[PDB]
Amino acid sequence: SAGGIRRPIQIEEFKTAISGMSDMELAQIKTEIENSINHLQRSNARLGKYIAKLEGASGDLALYKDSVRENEIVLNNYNERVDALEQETVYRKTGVDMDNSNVDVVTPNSIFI
Amino acid sequence: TYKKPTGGIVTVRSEMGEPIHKIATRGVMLWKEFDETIFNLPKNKLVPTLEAKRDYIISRLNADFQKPWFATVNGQARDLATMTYEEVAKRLVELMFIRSTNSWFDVTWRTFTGDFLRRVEERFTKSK
Amino acid sequence: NANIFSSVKCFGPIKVELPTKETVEIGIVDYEAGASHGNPVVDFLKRNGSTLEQKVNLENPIPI
Amino acid sequence: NGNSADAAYAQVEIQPRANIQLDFPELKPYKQVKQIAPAELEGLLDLER
Amino acid sequence: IFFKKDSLWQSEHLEAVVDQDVQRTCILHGPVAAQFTKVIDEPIKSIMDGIHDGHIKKLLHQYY
Repeated sequence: SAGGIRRPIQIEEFKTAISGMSDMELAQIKTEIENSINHLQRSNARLGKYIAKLEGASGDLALYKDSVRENEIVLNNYNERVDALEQETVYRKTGVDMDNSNVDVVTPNSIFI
Repeated sequence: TYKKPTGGIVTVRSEMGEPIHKIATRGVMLWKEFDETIFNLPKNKLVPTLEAKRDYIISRLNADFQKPWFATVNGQARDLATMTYEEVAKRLVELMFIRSTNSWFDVTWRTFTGDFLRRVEERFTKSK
Repeated sequence: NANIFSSVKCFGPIKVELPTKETVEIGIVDYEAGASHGNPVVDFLKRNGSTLEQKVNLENPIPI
Repeated sequence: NGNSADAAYAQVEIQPRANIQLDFPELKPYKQVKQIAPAELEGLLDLER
Repeated sequence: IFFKKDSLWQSEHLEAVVDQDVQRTCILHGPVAAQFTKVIDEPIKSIMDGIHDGHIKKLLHQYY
Protein backbone atom coordinates (compact mmCIF):
# COMPACT_ATOMS: atom_id res chain seq x y z
CA SER A 1 0.00 0.00 0.00
CA ALA A 2 1.03 3.68 -0.63
CA GLY A 3 0.37 4.52 3.09
CA GLY A 4 3.25 3.55 5.46
CA ILE A 5 6.06 3.27 2.84
CA ARG A 6 9.06 3.46 5.29
CA ARG A 7 9.54 7.21 4.42
CA PRO A 8 7.69 10.19 5.97
CA ILE A 9 4.51 11.38 4.08
CA GLN A 10 2.42 14.59 4.60
CA ILE A 11 -0.56 14.09 6.99
CA GLU A 12 -3.39 16.26 5.45
CA GLU A 13 -3.06 14.25 2.15
CA PHE A 14 -3.11 10.98 4.22
CA LYS A 15 -6.10 12.28 6.33
CA THR A 16 -8.18 12.61 3.07
CA ALA A 17 -6.94 9.37 1.35
CA ILE A 18 -7.78 7.26 4.49
CA SER A 19 -11.50 8.39 4.19
CA GLY A 20 -12.27 6.72 0.79
CA MET A 21 -10.75 3.25 1.62
CA SER A 22 -12.27 -0.13 2.76
CA ASP A 23 -12.00 -1.26 6.46
CA MET A 24 -9.73 -4.26 5.49
CA GLU A 25 -7.39 -1.77 3.62
CA LEU A 26 -7.06 0.38 6.84
CA ALA A 27 -6.13 -2.77 8.88
CA GLN A 28 -3.46 -3.64 6.20
CA ILE A 29 -1.95 -0.07 6.42
CA LYS A 30 -2.22 -0.15 10.28
CA THR A 31 -0.28 -3.51 10.30
CA GLU A 32 2.33 -2.07 7.84
CA ILE A 33 3.08 1.15 9.87
CA GLU A 34 3.39 -0.72 13.25
CA ASN A 35 5.99 -3.05 11.56
CA SER A 36 7.75 0.17 10.32
CA ILE A 37 7.62 1.54 13.96
CA ASN A 38 9.17 -1.73 15.36
CA HIS A 39 11.88 -1.46 12.58
CA LEU A 40 12.97 2.06 13.80
CA GLN A 41 12.62 1.24 17.58
CA ARG A 42 14.89 -1.87 17.13
CA SER A 43 17.15 0.46 15.00
CA ASN A 44 17.16 3.14 17.81
CA ALA A 45 17.94 0.33 20.36
CA ARG A 46 21.09 -0.48 18.25
CA LEU A 47 21.93 3.30 17.98
CA GLY A 48 21.29 3.54 21.80
CA LYS A 49 24.04 0.92 22.50
CA TYR A 50 26.67 2.73 20.28
CA ILE A 51 25.83 6.00 22.20
CA ALA A 52 26.12 4.40 25.72
CA LYS A 53 29.37 2.54 24.67
CA LEU A 54 31.12 5.78 23.43
CA GLU A 55 29.50 8.03 26.17
CA GLY A 56 31.38 5.83 28.75
CA ALA A 57 34.69 7.29 27.38
CA SER A 58 34.43 13.74 20.09
CA GLY A 59 34.52 12.65 16.37
CA ASP A 60 32.06 9.86 15.32
CA LEU A 61 29.66 10.69 18.25
CA ALA A 62 27.62 13.62 16.72
CA LEU A 63 27.14 11.35 13.61
CA TYR A 64 25.42 8.73 15.88
CA LYS A 65 23.48 11.61 17.58
CA ASP A 66 21.87 13.17 14.40
CA SER A 67 21.19 9.55 13.12
CA VAL A 68 18.90 8.84 16.17
CA ARG A 69 17.67 12.52 16.00
CA GLU A 70 16.64 11.86 12.32
CA ASN A 71 14.83 8.57 13.24
CA GLU A 72 12.66 10.50 15.83
CA ILE A 73 11.50 12.85 12.94
CA VAL A 74 10.43 9.77 10.84
CA LEU A 75 8.94 8.04 13.97
CA ASN A 76 7.02 11.33 14.78
CA ASN A 77 5.35 10.91 11.33
CA TYR A 78 4.50 7.19 12.02
CA ASN A 79 2.50 7.62 15.32
CA GLU A 80 0.92 10.81 13.77
CA ARG A 81 -0.16 8.55 10.82
CA VAL A 82 -1.35 5.91 13.41
CA ASP A 83 -3.30 8.75 15.17
CA ALA A 84 -5.13 9.43 11.82
CA LEU A 85 -5.91 5.63 11.64
CA GLU A 86 -7.51 5.86 15.15
CA GLN A 87 -9.64 8.96 14.21
CA GLU A 88 -10.87 7.34 10.93
CA THR A 89 -11.75 4.13 12.91
CA VAL A 90 -13.89 6.04 15.54
CA TYR A 91 -15.70 8.00 12.71
CA ARG A 92 -16.94 4.57 11.38
CA LYS A 93 -18.65 3.75 14.74
CA THR A 94 -21.05 6.74 14.22
CA GLY A 95 -21.81 6.71 10.41
CA VAL A 96 -62.01 17.87 34.57
CA ASP A 97 -62.27 21.69 33.93
CA MET A 98 -65.74 22.78 35.28
CA ASP A 99 -64.40 26.26 34.41
CA ASN A 100 -65.70 26.93 30.82
CA SER A 101 -62.09 27.60 29.59
CA ASN A 102 -61.70 24.78 26.94
CA VAL A 103 -65.37 24.35 25.81
CA ASP A 104 -67.71 27.27 26.81
CA VAL A 105 -70.90 25.16 27.42
CA VAL A 106 -72.77 27.99 29.27
CA THR A 107 -73.38 29.05 25.58
CA PRO A 108 -75.67 26.75 23.46
CA ASN A 109 -73.16 26.85 20.51
CA SER A 110 -69.94 25.48 22.17
CA ILE A 111 -71.09 21.77 22.62
CA PHE A 112 -70.68 20.72 18.92
CA ILE A 113 -73.90 22.07 17.16
CA THR B 1 24.37 24.51 -0.37
CA TYR B 2 23.75 22.62 2.97
CA LYS B 3 25.61 25.44 4.87
CA LYS B 4 25.31 28.86 3.07
CA PRO B 5 24.32 30.49 -0.27
CA THR B 6 26.35 28.87 -3.13
CA GLY B 7 25.59 30.63 -6.48
CA GLY B 8 22.43 32.07 -4.81
CA ILE B 9 21.05 28.51 -4.15
CA VAL B 10 20.79 26.67 -0.78
CA THR B 11 19.23 23.45 0.55
CA VAL B 12 16.11 23.73 2.78
CA ARG B 13 14.23 21.14 4.91
CA SER B 14 10.57 20.36 3.95
CA GLU B 15 7.63 19.59 6.35
CA MET B 16 8.86 15.91 6.15
CA GLY B 17 12.64 16.70 6.43
CA GLU B 18 13.33 16.21 2.67
CA PRO B 19 16.04 18.59 1.34
CA ILE B 20 14.78 21.05 -1.37
CA HIS B 21 17.14 23.05 -3.68
CA LYS B 22 15.59 26.57 -3.60
CA ILE B 23 16.89 29.99 -4.77
CA ALA B 24 18.07 31.75 -1.55
CA THR B 25 15.47 34.60 -1.62
CA ARG B 26 14.89 36.79 1.52
CA GLY B 27 11.89 34.48 2.30
CA VAL B 28 14.04 31.31 1.73
CA MET B 29 16.92 32.85 3.82
CA LEU B 30 14.28 33.38 6.60
CA TRP B 31 12.98 29.77 6.04
CA LYS B 32 16.52 28.36 6.58
CA GLU B 33 16.97 30.47 9.81
CA PHE B 34 13.70 28.89 11.18
CA ASP B 35 14.95 25.34 10.23
CA GLU B 36 18.16 25.90 12.33
CA THR B 37 16.47 27.78 15.29
CA ILE B 38 12.83 26.53 15.68
CA PHE B 39 11.85 23.41 13.60
CA ASN B 40 14.90 21.28 14.71
CA LEU B 41 13.72 21.67 18.39
CA PRO B 42 11.92 18.83 20.25
CA LYS B 43 8.16 19.05 21.12
CA ASN B 44 8.50 20.39 24.74
CA LYS B 45 10.90 23.28 23.73
CA LEU B 46 8.74 24.48 20.75
CA VAL B 47 5.92 26.47 22.50
CA PRO B 48 8.05 28.47 25.04
CA THR B 49 10.54 29.44 22.21
CA LEU B 50 7.60 30.88 20.14
CA GLU B 51 6.35 32.99 23.14
CA ALA B 52 9.89 34.48 23.68
CA LYS B 53 10.71 35.36 19.99
CA ARG B 54 7.01 36.36 19.38
CA ASP B 55 7.64 39.96 18.12
CA TYR B 56 10.78 38.88 16.14
CA ILE B 57 9.02 36.09 14.12
CA ILE B 58 5.95 38.25 13.22
CA SER B 59 8.19 41.20 12.10
CA ARG B 60 10.16 38.77 9.80
CA LEU B 61 6.95 37.18 8.31
CA ASN B 62 5.52 40.65 7.37
CA ALA B 63 8.91 41.77 5.87
CA ASP B 64 10.28 38.59 4.17
CA PHE B 65 7.96 35.50 3.98
CA GLN B 66 5.36 34.87 1.18
CA LYS B 67 2.71 33.98 3.86
CA PRO B 68 2.63 37.03 6.18
CA TRP B 69 1.27 37.29 9.76
CA PHE B 70 -2.56 37.61 9.54
CA ALA B 71 -3.18 39.90 12.57
CA THR B 72 -1.56 43.10 11.08
CA VAL B 73 -3.71 46.23 10.39
CA ASN B 74 -1.96 49.36 8.89
CA GLY B 75 1.45 47.67 9.55
CA GLN B 76 0.90 47.34 13.36
CA ALA B 77 1.53 43.80 14.80
CA ARG B 78 -1.58 42.46 16.66
CA ASP B 79 -3.00 39.01 17.58
CA LEU B 80 -6.14 37.43 16.01
CA ALA B 81 -7.88 37.85 19.46
CA THR B 82 -6.98 41.64 19.43
CA MET B 83 -8.65 42.26 15.99
CA THR B 84 -12.26 43.36 15.24
CA TYR B 85 -14.51 41.18 13.01
CA GLU B 86 -14.35 44.22 10.66
CA GLU B 87 -10.47 44.25 10.59
CA VAL B 88 -10.36 40.46 9.84
CA ALA B 89 -12.79 40.74 6.85
CA LYS B 90 -10.73 43.73 5.50
CA ARG B 91 -7.46 41.72 6.00
CA LEU B 92 -9.04 38.61 4.29
CA VAL B 93 -9.90 40.64 1.12
CA GLU B 94 -6.43 42.34 1.28
CA LEU B 95 -4.70 38.90 0.83
CA MET B 96 -7.24 36.57 -0.93
CA PHE B 97 -8.83 39.10 -3.40
CA ILE B 98 -6.63 40.42 -6.27
CA ARG B 99 -6.89 44.17 -7.20
CA SER B 100 -5.02 43.75 -10.58
CA THR B 101 -7.34 40.95 -12.00
CA ASN B 102 -10.45 42.09 -9.97
CA SER B 103 -11.08 38.41 -8.94
CA TRP B 104 -10.69 35.99 -5.98
CA PHE B 105 -7.44 34.07 -6.75
CA ASP B 106 -9.20 30.76 -5.83
CA VAL B 107 -12.99 30.21 -5.41
CA THR B 108 -12.37 28.31 -2.08
CA TRP B 109 -10.92 31.58 -0.58
CA ARG B 110 -14.16 33.40 -1.52
CA THR B 111 -16.21 30.62 0.24
CA PHE B 112 -13.92 30.97 3.35
CA THR B 113 -14.49 34.79 3.61
CA GLY B 114 -18.21 34.21 2.76
CA ASP B 115 -18.70 31.66 5.61
CA PHE B 116 -16.91 34.16 7.99
CA LEU B 117 -19.44 36.92 7.09
CA ARG B 118 -22.32 34.43 7.70
CA ARG B 119 -20.63 33.71 11.11
CA VAL B 120 -20.66 37.50 11.87
CA GLU B 121 -24.42 37.69 11.01
CA GLU B 122 -25.01 34.49 13.13
CA ARG B 123 -23.19 36.08 16.15
CA PHE B 124 -24.82 39.56 16.23
CA THR B 125 -28.49 39.11 15.07
CA LYS B 126 -31.19 38.89 17.82
CA SER B 127 -34.23 37.33 16.00
CA LYS B 128 -34.48 34.79 13.08
CA ASN C 1 -29.49 19.11 -23.26
CA ALA C 2 -29.42 15.43 -22.11
CA ASN C 3 -32.08 16.41 -19.45
CA ILE C 4 -33.73 19.80 -20.39
CA PHE C 5 -36.30 19.79 -23.30
CA SER C 6 -36.21 22.80 -25.72
CA SER C 7 -39.91 22.45 -26.81
CA VAL C 8 -42.70 20.36 -25.17
CA LYS C 9 -45.81 20.07 -27.43
CA CYS C 10 -48.77 17.86 -26.33
CA PHE C 11 -52.08 17.72 -28.28
CA GLY C 12 -54.86 15.32 -29.40
CA PRO C 13 -58.68 15.12 -29.26
CA ILE C 14 -60.85 14.87 -26.07
CA LYS C 15 -63.75 12.39 -26.56
CA VAL C 16 -66.45 11.81 -23.88
CA GLU C 17 -68.24 8.40 -23.57
CA LEU C 18 -71.93 8.87 -24.60
CA PRO C 19 -74.81 6.58 -23.47
CA THR C 20 -75.15 5.45 -27.18
CA LYS C 21 -71.80 3.46 -27.00
CA GLU C 22 -69.98 5.64 -29.66
CA THR C 23 -67.92 8.69 -28.50
CA VAL C 24 -67.78 12.23 -30.05
CA GLU C 25 -64.80 14.69 -30.01
CA ILE C 26 -65.74 18.08 -28.38
CA GLY C 27 -62.33 18.87 -26.76
CA ILE C 28 -58.72 19.61 -27.83
CA VAL C 29 -55.50 19.28 -25.75
CA ASP C 30 -53.23 22.27 -26.69
CA TYR C 31 -50.09 22.36 -24.47
CA GLU C 32 -47.05 24.27 -25.87
CA ALA C 33 -44.02 25.26 -23.68
CA GLY C 34 -40.33 26.34 -23.96
CA ALA C 35 -37.45 25.13 -21.72
CA SER C 36 -39.24 22.37 -19.66
CA HIS C 37 -38.13 19.21 -17.67
CA GLY C 38 -41.16 16.83 -18.00
CA ASN C 39 -44.55 16.31 -19.76
CA PRO C 40 -47.15 17.84 -17.36
CA VAL C 41 -50.26 16.56 -19.26
CA VAL C 42 -49.26 12.83 -19.22
CA ASP C 43 -48.23 12.79 -15.48
CA PHE C 44 -51.67 14.40 -14.75
CA LEU C 45 -53.49 11.53 -16.59
CA LYS C 46 -51.31 8.79 -14.95
CA ARG C 47 -52.35 9.77 -11.35
CA ASN C 48 -55.91 11.19 -11.89
CA GLY C 49 -57.14 8.94 -14.77
CA SER C 50 -56.22 5.33 -15.77
CA THR C 51 -55.32 3.26 -18.91
CA LEU C 52 -58.12 1.35 -20.75
CA GLU C 53 -56.45 -1.97 -19.73
CA GLN C 54 -55.25 -2.77 -16.14
CA LYS C 55 -52.51 -5.45 -15.65
CA VAL C 56 -53.13 -7.65 -12.53
CA ASN C 57 -50.26 -9.85 -11.19
CA LEU C 58 -50.98 -13.41 -9.91
CA GLU C 59 -50.35 -14.14 -6.18
CA ASN C 60 -47.61 -16.66 -7.23
CA PRO C 61 -45.86 -16.80 -10.66
CA ILE C 62 -46.09 -20.28 -12.37
CA PRO C 63 -43.04 -21.90 -14.07
CA ILE C 64 -44.64 -23.20 -17.36
CA ASN D 1 -40.02 23.74 -13.96
CA GLY D 2 -38.50 20.46 -12.54
CA ASN D 3 -36.40 21.49 -9.46
CA SER D 4 -35.06 24.72 -11.14
CA ALA D 5 -37.86 27.33 -10.41
CA ASP D 6 -39.28 25.54 -7.25
CA ALA D 7 -35.90 24.66 -5.52
CA ALA D 8 -34.06 27.96 -6.45
CA TYR D 9 -37.04 29.96 -4.93
CA ALA D 10 -35.90 28.92 -1.38
CA GLN D 11 -33.91 31.70 0.45
CA VAL D 12 -31.14 31.25 3.13
CA GLU D 13 -32.33 31.79 6.79
CA ILE D 14 -29.86 32.76 9.61
CA GLN D 15 -30.10 31.37 13.20
CA PRO D 16 -29.04 33.77 16.01
CA ARG D 17 -26.17 32.81 18.42
CA ALA D 18 -25.31 34.09 21.94
CA ASN D 19 -23.45 37.46 22.00
CA ILE D 20 -23.33 37.84 25.83
CA GLN D 21 -22.55 41.54 26.63
CA LEU D 22 -20.98 42.76 29.94
CA ASP D 23 -23.65 45.56 30.14
CA PHE D 24 -21.08 48.39 30.76
CA PRO D 25 -22.85 51.76 31.26
CA GLU D 26 -23.57 53.73 28.01
CA LEU D 27 -21.35 56.89 28.19
CA LYS D 28 -23.14 59.88 26.56
CA PRO D 29 -21.22 62.76 24.85
CA TYR D 30 -20.07 65.61 27.18
CA LYS D 31 -22.90 68.10 26.26
CA GLN D 32 -25.46 65.32 27.16
CA VAL D 33 -23.93 65.25 30.74
CA LYS D 34 -23.77 69.04 31.38
CA GLN D 35 -27.60 69.42 30.91
CA ILE D 36 -28.12 66.84 33.75
CA ALA D 37 -25.75 68.07 36.54
CA PRO D 38 -25.98 71.81 37.40
CA ALA D 39 -23.03 73.71 35.76
CA GLU D 40 -21.71 75.11 39.16
CA LEU D 41 -20.60 71.52 40.12
CA GLU D 42 -17.52 71.73 37.77
CA GLY D 43 -14.30 71.52 39.89
CA LEU D 44 -16.39 71.87 43.13
CA LEU D 45 -16.02 68.29 44.53
CA ASP D 46 -12.88 66.57 45.87
CA LEU D 47 -12.88 63.43 43.63
CA GLU D 48 -10.58 61.69 46.21
CA ARG D 49 -13.59 61.84 48.67
CA ILE E 1 2.79 23.16 8.98
CA PHE E 2 1.33 26.72 8.35
CA PHE E 3 4.82 28.01 7.38
CA LYS E 4 5.67 25.15 4.91
CA LYS E 5 2.19 24.16 3.50
CA ASP E 6 1.53 24.94 -0.23
CA SER E 7 4.74 26.99 -0.87
CA LEU E 8 5.32 26.44 -4.67
CA TRP E 9 2.52 28.25 -6.65
CA GLN E 10 3.57 31.85 -5.61
CA SER E 11 6.54 31.84 -8.11
CA GLU E 12 4.08 31.87 -11.12
CA HIS E 13 1.36 34.13 -9.57
CA LEU E 14 3.18 37.17 -8.03
CA GLU E 15 -0.16 39.15 -8.22
CA ALA E 16 -1.27 37.17 -5.05
CA VAL E 17 2.05 37.87 -3.17
CA VAL E 18 1.94 40.78 -0.62
CA ASP E 19 3.60 43.48 -2.86
CA GLN E 20 4.44 41.25 -5.93
CA ASP E 21 7.90 40.53 -4.36
CA VAL E 22 9.91 37.57 -5.85
CA GLN E 23 12.24 37.84 -2.76
CA ARG E 24 9.39 36.41 -0.55
CA THR E 25 8.93 33.33 -2.78
CA CYS E 26 10.23 29.72 -2.75
CA ILE E 27 11.62 29.18 -6.31
CA LEU E 28 13.12 25.66 -6.68
CA HIS E 29 16.39 25.42 -8.75
CA GLY E 30 19.46 23.07 -9.03
CA PRO E 31 22.87 24.59 -8.09
CA VAL E 32 24.88 22.87 -10.91
CA ALA E 33 22.30 23.57 -13.70
CA ALA E 34 22.23 27.33 -12.74
CA GLN E 35 25.60 28.00 -14.52
CA PHE E 36 23.78 27.31 -17.89
CA THR E 37 20.51 29.24 -17.09
CA LYS E 38 21.35 32.66 -18.68
CA VAL E 39 18.93 33.42 -21.61
CA ILE E 40 15.53 34.87 -20.46
CA ASP E 41 12.48 33.91 -22.64
CA GLU E 42 14.26 31.39 -24.97
CA PRO E 43 11.73 29.30 -27.00
CA ILE E 44 11.73 25.64 -25.82
CA LYS E 45 12.43 24.55 -29.48
CA SER E 46 15.70 26.64 -29.69
CA ILE E 47 16.85 25.37 -26.21
CA MET E 48 16.16 21.61 -26.73
CA ASP E 49 17.18 21.51 -30.47
CA GLY E 50 20.48 23.38 -29.71
CA ILE E 51 21.40 20.45 -27.38
CA HIS E 52 20.11 17.72 -29.80
CA ASP E 53 21.76 19.47 -32.83
CA GLY E 54 24.87 19.74 -30.55
CA HIS E 55 24.83 15.90 -30.06
CA ILE E 56 24.60 15.20 -33.85
CA LYS E 57 27.33 17.86 -34.51
CA LYS E 58 29.91 15.99 -32.31
CA LEU E 59 28.62 12.40 -32.97
CA LEU E 60 29.06 13.01 -36.76
CA HIS E 61 32.65 14.32 -36.11
CA GLN E 62 33.96 11.46 -33.88
CA TYR E 63 32.41 8.31 -35.50
CA TYR E 64 30.93 9.23 -38.97
